Amino acid sequence: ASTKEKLITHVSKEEPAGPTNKVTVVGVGMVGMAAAISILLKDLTDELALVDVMEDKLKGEAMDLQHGSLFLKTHKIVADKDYSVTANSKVVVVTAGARQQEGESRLNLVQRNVNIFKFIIPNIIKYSPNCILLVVSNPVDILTYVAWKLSGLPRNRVIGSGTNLDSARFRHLMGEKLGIHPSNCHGWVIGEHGDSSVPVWSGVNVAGVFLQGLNPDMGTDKDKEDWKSVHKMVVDSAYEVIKLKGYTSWAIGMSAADLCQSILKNLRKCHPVSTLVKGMHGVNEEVFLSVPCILGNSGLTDVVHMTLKSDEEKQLVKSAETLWGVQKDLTL
Amino acid sequence: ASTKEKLITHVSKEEPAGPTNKVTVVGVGMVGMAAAISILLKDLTDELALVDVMEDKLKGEAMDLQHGSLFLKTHKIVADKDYSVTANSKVVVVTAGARQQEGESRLNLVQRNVNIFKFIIPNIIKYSPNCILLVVSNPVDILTYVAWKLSGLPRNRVIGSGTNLDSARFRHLMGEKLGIHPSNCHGWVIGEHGDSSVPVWSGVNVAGVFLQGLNPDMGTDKDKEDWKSVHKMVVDSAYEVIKLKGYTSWAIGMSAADLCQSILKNLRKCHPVSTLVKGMHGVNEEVFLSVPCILGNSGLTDVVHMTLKSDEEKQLVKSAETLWGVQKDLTL
Amino acid sequence: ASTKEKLITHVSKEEPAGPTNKVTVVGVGMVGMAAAISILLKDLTDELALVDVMEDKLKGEAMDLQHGSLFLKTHKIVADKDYSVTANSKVVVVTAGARQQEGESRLNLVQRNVNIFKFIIPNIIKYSPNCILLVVSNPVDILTYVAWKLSGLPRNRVIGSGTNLDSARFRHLMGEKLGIHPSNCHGWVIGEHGDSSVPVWSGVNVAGVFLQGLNPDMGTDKDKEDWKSVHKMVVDSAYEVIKLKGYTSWAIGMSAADLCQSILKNLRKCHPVSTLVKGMHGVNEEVFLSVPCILGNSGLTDVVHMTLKSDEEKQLVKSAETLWGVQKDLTL
Amino acid sequence: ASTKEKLITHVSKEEPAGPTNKVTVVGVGMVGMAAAISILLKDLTDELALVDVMEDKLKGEAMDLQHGSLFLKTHKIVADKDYSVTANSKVVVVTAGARQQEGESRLNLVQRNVNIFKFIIPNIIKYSPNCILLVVSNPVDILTYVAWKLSGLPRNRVIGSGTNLDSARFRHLMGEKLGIHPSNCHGWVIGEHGDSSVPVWSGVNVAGVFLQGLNPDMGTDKDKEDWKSVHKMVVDSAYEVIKLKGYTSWAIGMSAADLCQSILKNLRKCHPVSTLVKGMHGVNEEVFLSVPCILGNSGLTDVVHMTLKSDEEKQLVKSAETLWGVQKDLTL
Ligand SMILES: OC[C@H]1O[C@H](O[C@H]2O[C@H](CO)[C@@H](O)[C@H](O)[C@H]2O)[C@H](O)[C@@H](O)[C@@H]1O
Ligand SMILES: OC[C@H]1O[C@H](O[C@H]2O[C@H](CO)[C@@H](O)[C@H](O)[C@H]2O)[C@H](O)[C@@H](O)[C@@H]1O
Ligand SMILES: OC[C@H]1O[C@H](O[C@H]2O[C@H](CO)[C@@H](O)[C@H](O)[C@H]2O)[C@H](O)[C@@H](O)[C@@H]1O
Ligand SMILES: OC[C@H]1O[C@H](O[C@H]2O[C@H](CO)[C@@H](O)[C@H](O)[C@H]2O)[C@H](O)[C@@H](O)[C@@H]1O
Ligand SMILES: OC[C@H]1O[C@H](O[C@H]2O[C@H](CO)[C@@H](O)[C@H](O)[C@H]2O)[C@H](O)[C@@H](O)[C@@H]1O
Ligand SMILES: OC[C@H]1O[C@H](O[C@H]2O[C@H](CO)[C@@H](O)[C@H](O)[C@H]2O)[C@H](O)[C@@H](O)[C@@H]1O
Ligand SMILES: OC[C@H]1O[C@H](O[C@H]2O[C@H](CO)[C@@H](O)[C@H](O)[C@H]2O)[C@H](O)[C@@H](O)[C@@H]1O
Ligand SMILES: OC[C@H]1O[C@H](O[C@H]2O[C@H](CO)[C@@H](O)[C@H](O)[C@H]2O)[C@H](O)[C@@H](O)[C@@H]1O
Repeated sequence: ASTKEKLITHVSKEEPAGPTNKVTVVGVGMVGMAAAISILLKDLTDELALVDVMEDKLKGEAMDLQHGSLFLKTHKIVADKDYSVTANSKVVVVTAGARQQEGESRLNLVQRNVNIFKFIIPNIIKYSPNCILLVVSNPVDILTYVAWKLSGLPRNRVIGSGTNLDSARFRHLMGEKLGIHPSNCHGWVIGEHGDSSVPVWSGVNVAGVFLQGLNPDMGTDKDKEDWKSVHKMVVDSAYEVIKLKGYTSWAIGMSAADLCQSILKNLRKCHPVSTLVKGMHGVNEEVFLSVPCILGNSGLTDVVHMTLKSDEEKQLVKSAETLWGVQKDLTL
Repeated sequence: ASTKEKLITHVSKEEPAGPTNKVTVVGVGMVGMAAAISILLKDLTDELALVDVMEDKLKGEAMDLQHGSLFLKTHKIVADKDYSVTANSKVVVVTAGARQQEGESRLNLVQRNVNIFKFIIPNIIKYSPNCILLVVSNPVDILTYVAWKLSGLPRNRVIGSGTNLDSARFRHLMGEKLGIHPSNCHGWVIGEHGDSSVPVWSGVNVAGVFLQGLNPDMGTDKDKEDWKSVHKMVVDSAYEVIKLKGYTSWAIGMSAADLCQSILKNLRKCHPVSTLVKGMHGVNEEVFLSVPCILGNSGLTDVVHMTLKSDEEKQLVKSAETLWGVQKDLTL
Repeated sequence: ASTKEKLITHVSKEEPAGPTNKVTVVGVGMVGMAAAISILLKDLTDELALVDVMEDKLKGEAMDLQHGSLFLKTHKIVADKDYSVTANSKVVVVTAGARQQEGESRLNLVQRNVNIFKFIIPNIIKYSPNCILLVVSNPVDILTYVAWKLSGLPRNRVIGSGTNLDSARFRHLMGEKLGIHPSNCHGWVIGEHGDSSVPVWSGVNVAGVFLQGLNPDMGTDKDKEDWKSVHKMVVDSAYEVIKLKGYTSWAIGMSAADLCQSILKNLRKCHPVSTLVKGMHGVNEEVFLSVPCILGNSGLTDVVHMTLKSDEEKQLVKSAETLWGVQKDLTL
Repeated sequence: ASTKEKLITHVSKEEPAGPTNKVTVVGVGMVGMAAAISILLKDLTDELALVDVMEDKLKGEAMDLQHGSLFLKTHKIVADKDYSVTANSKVVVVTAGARQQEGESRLNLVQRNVNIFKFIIPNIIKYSPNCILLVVSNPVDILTYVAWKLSGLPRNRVIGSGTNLDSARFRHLMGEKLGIHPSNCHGWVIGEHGDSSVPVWSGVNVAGVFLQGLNPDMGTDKDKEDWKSVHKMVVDSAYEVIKLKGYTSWAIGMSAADLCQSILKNLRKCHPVSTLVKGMHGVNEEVFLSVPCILGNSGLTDVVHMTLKSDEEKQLVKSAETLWGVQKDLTL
């Protein structure tokens, strides 16, 4: 009899229950790992699954993480090239994508990514049919649409990180300017993720007091404080970070973990995420854009309809036309 | 027309998924509420259900907790006299019991408790057939056995709090004695909860260093440092708190929340809990006593076999015999 | 010779550093203990001190909490009738007060409380001259003013719980109404704590969307959705819980712990707390009312100036006048 | 008047208090960042300071981290090439070091590191004289000694990560073998960090039951289970991870954060860390080796004296001679 057989005795004759809040992260590059590390440290999952085509790198990250088990409240951390390791996941974060190339059209980049998703997505759904897909891959808005198409899942179970982090970045800068914690500064950045995103000036407030009211010119050329530059810094953040260190990851990881917390714990919290906006704000095309949504364990179950100005609804309609412009040329 | 309707639009077609880690607490006395506040403050559940026999108190406690929602990460808190409110619980903490009466025999008291359980246990199982029962009511060892028989549940899903807190109290006292945090002081109190519990001196250590190795007289009459007084302080703990403030609640509440976390998060952690021990250390009847067990989302799946001194086993057998003697005279 | 001596050797030459975030709770009634259990379960302090006038109860509560040390991350929990036990506290939560008496005038009740504070306040300051006083006792607005005068402390270090919980209750009710988490529902209840508090309808929003924008009649007689009943439910909350369970405690405890966290962790977060408002919204006397303030380790360092409707300010002035009327008749 | 001057009013006339639990991380390479990220996610500090000679990389990491402020409870995150930014730190984690070279003697590598520390250490002590230095740089044992010499701080305030992580790795593997959480598997790896470390077989236990007792041959050639290979995997872990992904970081980061938690919160917890062992286990040279110690806010205030076998004390004496062999040739 081994030490284990002499020390521990199995007394259950019932089949093991299986994970309750399993999370899978596709792509263990810096973004994937930042999300994984954030999810582990915040004790959100009872089982973390990792997958990536680069086998050695995947095995090393998983191994590195498993060695810290003593400091975590996660039952197990699994990794493998075969997607069967992701079975029964509640949430699957997709960070994988195509490595851009030399002067390659945007339609070709997107199509390259689509081809990558044609493998990934169907393999994810085979082992976790009741999951919720959280797409982080860029371009996020269109790629979320692709994931939604290829998966066959209802809209509530396919979400894009959208402008979740850009709104957090806005609140942070707003916080540094006012001298108060970002969680007390309210502001929303919606629309298309990137340079075309929309800062909704009418909602910027502290304790329910809107700053636009105190400065009606806020966000325009007539602004004596140039708030427009704050949103400009939000869109140029990733670029600035990359110019300084080559990649961007920590902020995105905390944002993804934040989204997973609301999903896993069924919080029903409002987050600006990418979802189907067809029929909203004059948008009639089948595109995904960021708007405030309610997240829980059933996914994106509710969408907030914002009171937007003609100029704002217009920017959204324009972004939607650009996305659809690429989407209608794709082969799914 | 509604303000809600104009602001929020439900976009899901799927029926809501339901709770993933629901917890029910039976009895809203001091012990039950302490457990409830401990489970909520530690973000262990997405839905807490409370049930008791008094409508107003039950409703008052729920309302008080609900008013604190802003500070919690629990989707909802519900309470009712009807057990249907506890549907789909993963863990059900049972604290309900009969108030003691002077001049009463031990048998009457235990039967009174059984009478209560005959109404309660089947109600729980009807709505949560796949739950894990955590019995905290006293006498915990006999009452856990009763819940096991009445529930019809397999042994791995019926657990008694047993000596979990008494071991924690022992580690706390040991800690105060050596000047270090209780999590670094290791010691186990097993067997029958209370006066007849057994402190396993051979396991008492810090960083793996046997304290009995440094003082072989430890725990005996020859013991010059009188460690026996530490174990006597443990068993007398409830009594002392009771005659100072009137009852005990906080330590038990923290203790139950600790057990729930191991179970809800499938930690497979070792806890000294009450479980069936027939066939161990000489016990030959179906009785529940405390021994180190491994707990997860499948319940109590493994038991650790400690190597005990024939003397230590003798106390366990005497206890078993005392417990069996009472069980045969009960009316289920 | 000692077992301790052979096992552990003290190797420091320096005297121990003392606590860095010590918290004291004055009064161990239901409210005080709820605050104590909330502060400990959320790992906010390295040393918790309890003080009250009854030796046995005080000692019983401390012992109960100490028995749960294994499950906590607080170095020590101490309790005594002598205020020297509260030395070097960063935050002192004051909940002590006079039990009400039927047929009693408002003035007698408040004076009775002042009589209590004249003994308590100087004792606290003698041992913790650099603490931040958090007054929770009712009537909080007048009693915070009294603590300020008696303490001799600068305004930034004397805070009243004010409408912090009532605003949380409002966000909770709003949340239940719209079907989303209270942290996503924004609304502020300011002014005099209780019946005369003011709900600032202009600030009520979700994701920055003015609900008053969608329903301008919100809060008035023309209001078809009767939002006024939500604010009336807030003010009637304590009363309802009181006649159901006998007292309130949990929500207040969570509320105080929330305020302590902002202060202990220097978050500079916005909270609706009671502070000196002379010179704001027309108030001309030294009275404390609730308004949004920024809290950190330096205390209440900044106050937010909400743009209120002349009608809203009128209620604040009426309150100020009612409060001043009572303060001039008090004997400090 | 700006929006800020009209919205927020400073009401404090007292000097700001300053950080209470500030932490500085020297070297923002992967190890530094893994530690920083672990410290932030576990809400341990109210101010995180980062420093590194590589200015761009430093600015990018800090920037990346600051953008996630909304998801953290840390007042501020600062970074700079000038050490004045680290003023008033409670704990300073040193990860910086010399980049090894082609067939360079060990004495020269160490001396190169010493030269790096001759700048760093005195700059750290200039701005934070009352801090606690936590050295992670390899070779950790000797480098901790160097830091201690150059700083002039008492031994309780200069600690080396030592075998903290290797013991965690041991407990993890032990856990995977037995099928239980690592926090329930006790085992200690002491001595010199690396291939010469010592696994203390007599302390390996589960619930106080030692495995050596159940298998007296445990750890020797006569072992029928080859436990010696478990310790072999612990020493070869870093290498295996690096062969798979080029670097090692996550496990080390969680371990450092774990150490900082005990220090910052004055937990008085037992950790196997590197400290002055002169006078212990036959060691008479002035060297640092890992042994179980008690950590709190005064630093390493206590050392546990383990009951070790002649063969074990010997390995320690040998390691100490090797370290001293290098140390006596250094120019500090
Ligand atoms: O497609 C699988 C890979 O996806 C990620 O990496 C890619 O995405 C990175 C960030 O967008 C690019 O820098 C990289 O060039 C792309 O190949 C993931 O990080 C990789 O580990 C996955 O193999
Ligand atoms: O390596 C740890 C566990 O691996 C298995 O589990 C993974 O792979 C399965 C398919 O082979 C999935 O179904 C499961 O969800 C994954 O976690 C193995 O079966 C377990 O026993 C191992 O502990
Ligand atoms: O009032 C809160 C919710 O109550 C229901 O849910 C509880 O009671 C049910 C039995 O009546 C249980 O099945 C359920 O699991 C409990 O949570 C009601 O059905 C929900 O709509 C209410 O929100
Ligand atoms: O039986 C239902 C009640 O059980 C508990 O309360 C009783 O048990 C306590 C512990 O022995 C006694 O002190 C108390 O006097 C008994 O009434 C539970 O605490 C109650 O809330 C339940 O209604
Ligand atoms: O019994 C616990 C500790 O009590 C002392 O500390 C408390 O009481 C002091 C006044 O008597 C305060 O100054 C101190 O801040 C309190 O924590 C005693 O001095 C400590 O040695 C005891 O461990
Ligand atoms: O005055 C010292 C006591 O203050 C609180 O208790 C009293 O105040 C409560 C709230 O008004 C009353 O309900 C109670 O009747 C008063 O005695 C505190 O809760 C007590 O523990 C303190 O001793
Ligand atoms: O000495 C300052 C630098 O220290 C660290 O980097 C060095 O240490 C790494 C791990 O041991 C080596 O891989 C690297 O080659 C050494 O130069 C830190 O990571 C750097 O950012 C600091 O500038
Ligand atoms: O950039 C944020 C803060 O920087 C200052 O603080 C840092 O630099 C000081 C020396 O210049 C240190 O004393 C201080 O501890 C560091 O945090 C600046 O003084 C603050 O106002 C800024 O908020």
